[PDB]
Amino acid sequence: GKRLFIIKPSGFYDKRFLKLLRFYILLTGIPVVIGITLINVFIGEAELAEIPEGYVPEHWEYFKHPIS
Amino acid sequence: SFPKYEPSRLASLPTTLDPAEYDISSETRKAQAERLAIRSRLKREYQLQYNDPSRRGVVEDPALIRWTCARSANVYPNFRPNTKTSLLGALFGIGPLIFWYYVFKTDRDRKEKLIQEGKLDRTFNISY
Amino acid sequence: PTLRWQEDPEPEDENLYEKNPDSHGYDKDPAVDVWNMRVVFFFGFSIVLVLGSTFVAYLPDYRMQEWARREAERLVKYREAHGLPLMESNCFDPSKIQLPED
Amino acid sequence: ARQWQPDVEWAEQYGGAVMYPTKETAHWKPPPWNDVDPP
Amino acid sequence: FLPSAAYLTHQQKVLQLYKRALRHLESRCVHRDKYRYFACLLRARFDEHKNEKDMVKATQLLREAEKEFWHGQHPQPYIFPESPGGTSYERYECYKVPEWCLDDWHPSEKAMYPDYFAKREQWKKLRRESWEREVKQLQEETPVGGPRTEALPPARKQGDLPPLWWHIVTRPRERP
Amino acid sequence: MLKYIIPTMMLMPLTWLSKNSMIWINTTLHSLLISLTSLLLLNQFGDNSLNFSLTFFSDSLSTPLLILTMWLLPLMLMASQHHLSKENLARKKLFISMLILLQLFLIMTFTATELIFFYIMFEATLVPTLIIITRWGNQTERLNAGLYFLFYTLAGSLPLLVALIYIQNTMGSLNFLILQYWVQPMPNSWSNTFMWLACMMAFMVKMPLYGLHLWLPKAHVEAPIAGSMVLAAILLKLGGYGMMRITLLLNPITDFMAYPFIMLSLWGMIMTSSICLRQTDLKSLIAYSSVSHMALVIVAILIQTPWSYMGATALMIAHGLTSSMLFCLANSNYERVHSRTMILARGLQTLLPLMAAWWLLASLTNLALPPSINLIGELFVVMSTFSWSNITIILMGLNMVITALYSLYMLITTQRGKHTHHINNILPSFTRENALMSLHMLPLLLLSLNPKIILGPLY
Amino acid sequence: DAPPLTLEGIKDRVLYVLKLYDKIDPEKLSVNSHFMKDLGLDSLDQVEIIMAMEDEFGFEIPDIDAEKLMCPQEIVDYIADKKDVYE
Repeated sequence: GKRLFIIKPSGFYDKRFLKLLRFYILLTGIPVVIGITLINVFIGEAELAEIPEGYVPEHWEYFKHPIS
Repeated sequence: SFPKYEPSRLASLPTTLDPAEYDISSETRKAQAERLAIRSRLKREYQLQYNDPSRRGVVEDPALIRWTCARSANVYPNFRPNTKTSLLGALFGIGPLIFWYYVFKTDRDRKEKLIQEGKLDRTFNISY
Repeated sequence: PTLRWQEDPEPEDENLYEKNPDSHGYDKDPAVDVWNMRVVFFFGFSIVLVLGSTFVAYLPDYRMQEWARREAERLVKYREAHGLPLMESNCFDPSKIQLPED
Repeated sequence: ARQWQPDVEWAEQYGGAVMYPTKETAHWKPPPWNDVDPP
Repeated sequence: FLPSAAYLTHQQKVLQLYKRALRHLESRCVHRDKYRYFACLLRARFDEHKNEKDMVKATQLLREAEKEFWHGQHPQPYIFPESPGGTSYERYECYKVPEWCLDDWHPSEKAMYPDYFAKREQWKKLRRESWEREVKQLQEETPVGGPRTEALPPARKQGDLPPLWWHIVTRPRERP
Repeated sequence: MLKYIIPTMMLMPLTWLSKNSMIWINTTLHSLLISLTSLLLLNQFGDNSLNFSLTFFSDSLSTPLLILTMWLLPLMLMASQHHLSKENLARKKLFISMLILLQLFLIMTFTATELIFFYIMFEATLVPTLIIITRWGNQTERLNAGLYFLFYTLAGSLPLLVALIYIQNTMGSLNFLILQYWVQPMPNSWSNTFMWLACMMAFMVKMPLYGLHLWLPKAHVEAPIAGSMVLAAILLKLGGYGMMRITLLLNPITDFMAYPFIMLSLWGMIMTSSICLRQTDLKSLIAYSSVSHMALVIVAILIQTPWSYMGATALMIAHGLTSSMLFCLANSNYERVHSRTMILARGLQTLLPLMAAWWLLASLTNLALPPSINLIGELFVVMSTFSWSNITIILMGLNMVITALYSLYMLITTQRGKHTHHINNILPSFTRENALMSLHMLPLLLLSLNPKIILGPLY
Repeated sequence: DAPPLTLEGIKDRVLYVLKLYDKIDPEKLSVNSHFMKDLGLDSLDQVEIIMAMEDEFGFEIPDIDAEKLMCPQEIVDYIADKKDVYE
């Protein structure tokens, strides 16, 4: 007798859009975070060596991060 | 013991001390009765368009649509350029504009003359 | 004694619910509504937004910023180790100038 | 159907021989639709 | 500006003056005992010239009473926390979700609450069954072309519900 | 850039020979793929611009606006159903192909090497918008709105062509580098003053400034959502883009002759922010908001500081996103209740519990919330104009106060306090509208994390 | 706030604070009795009665209603309507 029916408008569409939003962001949020972490913990960034004598680098091998 | 309560355009005259409410004509009684009749007929039509279980959309208040089309589109007719309208138009449209234009001319001429002399505080004034 | 019209009494307000309770945003086809929701939340977020965030999160040094950092470090080390003041003014050499006379 | 369409009186303005009637252009009757003047 | 009549009454105007002055004297006068003294003084001041047989002298004393009241009112009167201007005044208007809604739910949430939705279905059938003939006949039978009042008649003919009851019965609980 | 021109062409017969109830999915999917491929452009580095031909080339001013165009296409192509979903298949395909052709001329216009080509694709952008707003305007003065749009934008924009032909045959070609690397000062004669007034006044019409701004609000309140959002965002920011490019010539006389336009822009910015505080017709508030912010953009362009140009392009991109989104929420409320007014559709905190977050977040991105891009743009414009004069910052902050006032009044008017309890037709919020809101907001916050993209040439 | 209320409580409390008043008597005081008609107190004191119920239960009732209560049964009914006294 103490409890009564309380009225709240239609939380189902709220919850459905929120669940779909988080799932279809995190479907390739976590694999890309795992990918970038495994890159910069198992491949190296680079070192800062000078240009050797009689040698040319390309337009890559000027950049720190390996995915860059 | 009373300061007579002078009104203003912001301090509204309250419904108690009018004092025109206390000497009453019969035509004012007729007017109040017919005004009650108008509000009663409007509430009757509204409540009959309000409690239909078949009705779905909005109630289509004609006074709101009438006020909106009175306020937006029906300003331009009617209009004639009067001496009052032309005077107030050239006052509110051009006056303050030419005032701020005069003060910007004054400030810029002072500043450029002062830096032509060079006695500003631009010892380092880098992010211009 | 006139009407001036003959068309339908219009409209009927199209409640997009009450025939698909599981419906997404648009009209009452059951399959292609699901395909629209799936394609906008996959090929609009899962491959566009997050991969765009990783792409423009890091890329080559945009408008030559970190190169400018490292080149300025080297040049300030040089110009402090060789006596002359760093950022000498008159960036064009006054040997290579010819003023009009008076 | 909630989209406005031009009514009869919106196309009544596209009538007569001229578009803007004045104090001198009222007698411009519209032309016969057959392009045949009656004898 | 009242639903049933056009003008209040003379007596109704004096009576509203008495309630407003007594309430402002409550707000002016704390400790409640000097309040009770001053309230009985006010009641005596109304009693001293209550039995005057004129009418223009009655409206004379009423008008000067409003003058000598509006002189001596109180700036922030103690209005209750449900009145307009009060402390709450639809505090809980956050939660008055109306009951034309709650039918736009998904059927799984309707499968969570079986009995309340079944009884709402029978109330809605009671609304739809007894709408047209009874209510519209009682509303288009007794009035004149001008209604001239806002009191609407009860249903006393034979049977069913009074006219125009739905959005007066099914209002929220005011403390949800 | 041809790799962006030609799939925009190829996306057009897609819409024709896709079958019934399958044109939608194919066009949305493929335009989003075009958006990823567009985001692959961002290569621009340091010293020069990048040249995608003697015909196409990209400054770093044109890159975020181009990505904005190819990002605002699929958002719009999803945004424009439920008010033409009941119409015919042929008219539906014609509308979608018209939006694709408008995208094509916008890409033509943003990667315009030559100013003659820029003018031709400028009014080529002008062409389909009249057809869109007139055929689907859904009100009775859409004829008046489209006609004022047409004759204002032409009759301002037209002697610009004569000035560009004169520059074409007095200084050789009109590549932006050879218009640059050669540009000589033009002294205080009168013919130079009229050439300046022709070019700058054509773009003054396009922005608009205050004396020419009634061009805009009819073309927004009497137009569908697609024409409204493309019109506001891409056409006004394209006008600003064009003024940014053409102001490299005429260097000395802008100090002599550019005072009254600054004046009309400032005082009309104040008067426009004041007029959008008291109006009804919810759609029109965002229109006059756009007039106020582009008057701020005009002050920023006509003063000639690198801080001013960075703040100008940041304000352009942020306000394009914010005003397009806020148009879309206004259309969502209009699809809920067939009103267009403001004092009618009250309540909506109790009902529709999630829509409050999008209203609040869009109103705060219009409020100049401080990590957002809008405040970055407005802040650098305020810094540059206080460098211009020590006294004009009063008008900037008064614009700031009134802008916060009307934006937050627009929030707490429609969606705060009491449902009118005679509405009883509004349905809970679809997934489509909230998908559109998430496609608007999330790029703006992710640019608020890293705004080194959207700052323009003078980074 | 957690008060419980019922019709019994409001009936007994209204009849209580009408019983405590001076110039009527608890001898002939039913639930169903008018004020002017059979108890015989004046309308001025009837508005003092209404002031007492307002000052007790803690909420104003308007004078558009306070014309026409006149009997404790309708007083109990009206305040039970305003507070919505059911579970």
